[PDB]
Amino acid sequence: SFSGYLKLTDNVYIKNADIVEEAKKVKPTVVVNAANVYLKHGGGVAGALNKATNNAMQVESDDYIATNGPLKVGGSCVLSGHNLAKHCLHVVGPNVNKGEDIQLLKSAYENFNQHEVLLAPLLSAGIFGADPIHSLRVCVDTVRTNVYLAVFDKNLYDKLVSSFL
Ligand SMILES: O=C(O)Cn1cc(Br)cn1
Repeated sequence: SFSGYLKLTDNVYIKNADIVEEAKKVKPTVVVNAANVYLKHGGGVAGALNKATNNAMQVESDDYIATNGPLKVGGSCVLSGHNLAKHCLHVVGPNVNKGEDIQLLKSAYENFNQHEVLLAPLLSAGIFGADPIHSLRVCVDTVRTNVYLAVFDKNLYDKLVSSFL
């Protein structure tokens, strides 16, 4: 069970935490990965979660891509959570650094509604280049299931809490 989270709404919770460390502690049913369409877990949250699985997430993801092809921006797939969670929900938020449509962020968060409870990062934040304040707004206005957000950066966490409407 999740501890130390600030409650933002009926169903959205937030904590300044490293999502890999949080996943190892909680062992949630679902950990969300900040995936790209190719499931190439190189950096940000994806690189960190993959390294914590000793690259097993990448090996499983390469088999998934070989069979199914790439995901869509805004889409997701459920794969194993390995040593971190029961499942990993790989969600592709739009990457502003690839010129992707920020309007797809709501579609990306809709994937969370297929899971009653999730440990997640803010979609499209960090190396995906979107405004994290707007990502949190889309999260609370889209996700209806119980989402526990892990914000890696303390300054960003404090700014997200202090500016939350
Ligand atoms: O804090 C987050 O979860 C997203 N992020 C912002 C920076 Br700076 C580094 N990562």
